[PDB]
Amino acid sequence: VQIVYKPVDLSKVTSKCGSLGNIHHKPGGGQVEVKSEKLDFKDRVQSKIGSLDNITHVPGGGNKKIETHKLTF
Amino acid sequence: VQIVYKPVDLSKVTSKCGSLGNIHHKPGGGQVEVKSEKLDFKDRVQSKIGSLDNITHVPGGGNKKIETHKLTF
Amino acid sequence: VQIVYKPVDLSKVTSKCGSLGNIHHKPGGGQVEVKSEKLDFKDRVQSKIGSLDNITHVPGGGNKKIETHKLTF
Amino acid sequence: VQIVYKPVDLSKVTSKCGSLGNIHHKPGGGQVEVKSEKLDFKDRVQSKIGSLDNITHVPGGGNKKIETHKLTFR
Amino acid sequence: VQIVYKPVDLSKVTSKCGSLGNIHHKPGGGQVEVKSEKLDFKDRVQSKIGSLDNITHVPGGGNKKIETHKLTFR
Amino acid sequence: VQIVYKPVDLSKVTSKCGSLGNIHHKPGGGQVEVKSEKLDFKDRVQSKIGSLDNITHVPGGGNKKIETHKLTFR
Amino acid sequence: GSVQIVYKPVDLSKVTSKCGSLGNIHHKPGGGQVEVKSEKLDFKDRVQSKIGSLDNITHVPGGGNKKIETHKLTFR
Amino acid sequence: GSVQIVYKPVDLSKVTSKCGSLGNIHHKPGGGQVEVKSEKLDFKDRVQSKIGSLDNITHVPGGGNKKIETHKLTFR
Amino acid sequence: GSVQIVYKPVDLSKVTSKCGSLGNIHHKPGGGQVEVKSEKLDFKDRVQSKIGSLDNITHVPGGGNKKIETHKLTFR
Repeated sequence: VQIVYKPVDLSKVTSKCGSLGNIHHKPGGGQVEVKSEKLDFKDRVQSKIGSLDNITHVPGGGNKKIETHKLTF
Repeated sequence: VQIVYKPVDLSKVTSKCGSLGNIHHKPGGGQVEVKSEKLDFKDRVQSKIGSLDNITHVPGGGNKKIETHKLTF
Repeated sequence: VQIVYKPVDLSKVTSKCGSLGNIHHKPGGGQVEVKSEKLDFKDRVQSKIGSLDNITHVPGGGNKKIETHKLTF
Repeated sequence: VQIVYKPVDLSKVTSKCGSLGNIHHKPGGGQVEVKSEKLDFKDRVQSKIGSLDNITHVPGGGNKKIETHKLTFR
Repeated sequence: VQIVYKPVDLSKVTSKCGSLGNIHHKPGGGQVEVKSEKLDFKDRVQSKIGSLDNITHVPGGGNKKIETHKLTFR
Repeated sequence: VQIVYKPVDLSKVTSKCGSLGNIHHKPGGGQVEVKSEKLDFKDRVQSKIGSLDNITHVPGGGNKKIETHKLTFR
Repeated sequence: GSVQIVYKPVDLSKVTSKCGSLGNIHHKPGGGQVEVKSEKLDFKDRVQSKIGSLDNITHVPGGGNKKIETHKLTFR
Repeated sequence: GSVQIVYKPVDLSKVTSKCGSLGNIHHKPGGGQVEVKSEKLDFKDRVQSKIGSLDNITHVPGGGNKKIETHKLTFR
Repeated sequence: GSVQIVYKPVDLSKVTSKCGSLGNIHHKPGGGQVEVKSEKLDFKDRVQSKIGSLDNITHVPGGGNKKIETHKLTFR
């Protein structure tokens, strides 16, 4: 009687996520012109004038690997 | 009696989520103009004037693989 | 009677997430102009004028690896 | 037996190439006004405003004279 | 037997290449005004404003004379 | 037997290349004004304003004279 | 041939006013209000301009008579 | 040939005013208000400009009479 | 040939004002207000300008009479 138990694992488990490997080449500009006599912002206002913005959230992207190996004679 | 438990795993489990490998070449430009006497924003207002915005959310993109190798003789 | 138990594991578990390997080549510029006589921002106001922004949040991206190995005669 | 080998060359072989003998009198005596505002150029720009330009390239104009005066007696 | 080998070359072989003998009299006597504002350029800019420019290239203009006078007797 | 070998070469092989004998009289006597404001350049700029420029390149203009006068007797 | 010009205008004219009185004159306009907007002005050659002006004038000459004479002779 | 010009205008003219009185004159305009807005002004050749001017004038000459004479001879 | 010009304008003209009295003149304009607004100016050749001027003038000459004479002779 003999038992040979040799599972081989060469796997990869991966998460590539968010903003990866992108090229942003000479973005933006021209002219942006806001003109008034009053600007009035007064509850939960968000304003973007001529800005460039890059924003990334990754709440996810997590990995799990679980293995249970058992040998009972 | 000979038992040769030899499973082999070369698999790959991958996740690719969000903005990956993109090219943004000379984005934007021209002339943007907002001319007034009064600008009035007063409740949960979101305003974008001539701005460039890149925004990525990845709440998902998660990866999980589970395995069991029990041998009972 | 003999038992050979030699599981081989060369696997890898990875999380590449957030802002990785991106190229931002000469962003911004042009002319941004914001002219008034009165500017009035007064409750939870967020204002971006001609600014460049890169912002990354990674609440996720975590890994878990578990192996429970058991041999019983 | 008498031989008088006496050729004569009085020729002129001449080359005249490019901008030769021109008279330019008061060129560009005018008035030039450019009044541009609020422009975006997204690619290569070449501009000439009120400029005077004279270019001469002469890759040619080459000159060659070849001659042989061989005399063989007997 | 008498031989008189008496050839003559009085030639002129000449090259006149490029900008030769020109008169430029008061060029660019004018008025040039450029009044640009609020511009964006994203790639290469070449500009000449009111400039006067004279360029001569002569990669050519080369000159050759070759000649052979061999006399073989008997 | 009498042999007279008296060739005569008074020729001239000449090269006149580039900017020669030109007259420039009061060039650029004008008025140039540039009143730029608020410019953005994101790449290479070359600019000439009211400048006078004279350039002469002569990679050529070369001259060669080759000759042989061999007399062979018997 | 011979050219002869005699230019000999003669003038004995009189411009005349008699007045017994000027008075009790009341220039009392209400308050004028003027508002003007234009972004850019660009004036090339011989432009003469009034923009947004407000004028009150009270002109009360005792005479105010005008005599205007123009005499031109042009020869070539 | 011979060119002869006699330019001999003659003038005995009189501009005359009698007035018995000027007075009791009341220039009382209400308060004027002017507003003008622009960005860029550019003036080149022979430009004459008035922008946003406010004028109150009270002109009361005892005479105020005008005689204007222009005499021109041009020859070529 | 001979060119002869006799330029001989003659003038005996008289400008005359009699006024019995000047008086009791009241220039009482209300408060003027002016606001001109701009960002850039350019001026080059023969430009003349007034911007945002406020003027009150009271002119009360006993005469105020004007006699104006222009004489031009031009030869080529």
